[PDB]
Amino acid sequence: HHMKEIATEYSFIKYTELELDDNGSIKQLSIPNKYNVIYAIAINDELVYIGKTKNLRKRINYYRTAINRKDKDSTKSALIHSALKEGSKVEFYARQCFNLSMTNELGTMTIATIDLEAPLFIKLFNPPWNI
Amino acid sequence: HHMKEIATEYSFIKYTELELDDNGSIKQLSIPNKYNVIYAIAINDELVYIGKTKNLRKRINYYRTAINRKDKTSDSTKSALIHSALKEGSKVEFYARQCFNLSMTNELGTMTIATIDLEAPLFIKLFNPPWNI
Amino acid sequence: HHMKEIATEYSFIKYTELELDDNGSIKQLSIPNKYNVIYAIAINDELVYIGKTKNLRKRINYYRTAINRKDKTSDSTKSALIHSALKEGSKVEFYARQCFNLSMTNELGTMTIATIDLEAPLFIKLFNPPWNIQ
Amino acid sequence: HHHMKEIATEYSFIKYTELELDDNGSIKQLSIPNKYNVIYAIAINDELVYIGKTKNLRKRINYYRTAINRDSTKSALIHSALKEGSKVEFYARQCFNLSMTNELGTMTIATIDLEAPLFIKLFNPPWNI
Repeated sequence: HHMKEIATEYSFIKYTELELDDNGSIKQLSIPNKYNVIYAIAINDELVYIGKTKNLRKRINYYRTAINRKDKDSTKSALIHSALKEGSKVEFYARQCFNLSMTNELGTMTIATIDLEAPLFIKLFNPPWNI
Repeated sequence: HHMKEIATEYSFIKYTELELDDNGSIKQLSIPNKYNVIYAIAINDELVYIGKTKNLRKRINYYRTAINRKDKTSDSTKSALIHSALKEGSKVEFYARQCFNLSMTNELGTMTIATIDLEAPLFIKLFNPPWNI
Repeated sequence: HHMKEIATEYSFIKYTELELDDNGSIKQLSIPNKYNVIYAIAINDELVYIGKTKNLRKRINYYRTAINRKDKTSDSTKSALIHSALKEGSKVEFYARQCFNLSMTNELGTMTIATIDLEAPLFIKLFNPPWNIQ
Repeated sequence: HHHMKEIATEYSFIKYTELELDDNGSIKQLSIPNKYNVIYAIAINDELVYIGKTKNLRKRINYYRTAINRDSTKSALIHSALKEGSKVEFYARQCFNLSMTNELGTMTIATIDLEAPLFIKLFNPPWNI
């Protein structure tokens, strides 16, 4: 699946493209954060993964460092690093989701719509990295 | 407009019966309060009015005291009809249906709705209660 | 956990009562139907069970039938508990709390939730009714 | 004057289409898939000029394309901008419908109805009088 066509149709915005610095480590982000999104990982404009997260910058930090964390499954982190070393384009796209809550005499029940959309998107696109 | 049937199928629960004290005013209640409810007023087991309120105890106290018209600009017509009913020996009951709150949060913040705002107009069109407009 | 207080706090409305006849049969139930609810079983006014159902008249009659037929293939612990309550001469009541549905639609289609699915777990954690196997 | 690109990323407005004139000076027809239940933004030379809401985007844009030919102020403003050689784009933020069904039947809330007023207040676009 070509990313740019999925982006237009399902309202994903390009959030960032990862780049290696002078010494081969992934440059950290210095752009505004996004919360409660479905994210798509694209390699060379091909959709490879559909994810969900409450904090996009935090998630991307995780992908940035996962394979280097001795204290800690970091396969996706490994693949992102490998792809960057070969010179492939790695991008994160984000689709904005929401929180819905109802408060009755039982208290508050909340639903993060990312929880609903992730499975539908994964079934819809069958991304390679989604197993 | 039979209250008993309506109560069952729409989960209205009888909240209180009103009555006059020796001075011709409505007795105070000693009942746990209820909040964010659709309320129904029934007279001799017949539905006469559908309302909504955030605070049922407060609303009922409003009907209790509105007759005295401390606030000349407040609507005292329903209070007047309630006192007339009691004066004529009729039974006056309040029923309450419990509603809730719905919220949604986006990048900006939180929009919240009390469902009484959604249900009230629908109940009024559905029942066409005598005291509603 | 007393059913009187629970019923008012959570708007449980009494739906029906079960009763044995002279030869020990659960009399028939003349009751309108009630769909999509949390139901409560009360024994001597005390909450013993929180259930959920798409169709309450059907669920109750299931209980009645299993007991009258002495059917033990049912996954029948509850039916067996109800019958011994009845036999011990206790009062057996069902209450219902009306629930509803929530739907959301976007380009992915329509997502929907029956609130009974949300409430049952919370009532069980709240009251720990005896008959609810956790 | 808010720059469309800033708004786009911050509030997830995606570029929907750029209007073009045909040789007869008429606005070309839309060729892209439709979108429903959106907040739309009108941008002229990358500047936000208007925030609106619609259940059917192609329908609304078609209205702007044909309105002056039949209050059609915005339509007229869009035509003059295009004739002046200015870039005119529509951006869209995807919204949704929520429904509740109980004993009363079905009550529905369209989020475009919630979000439109907030964006208009937030950005205070020139065309939003």
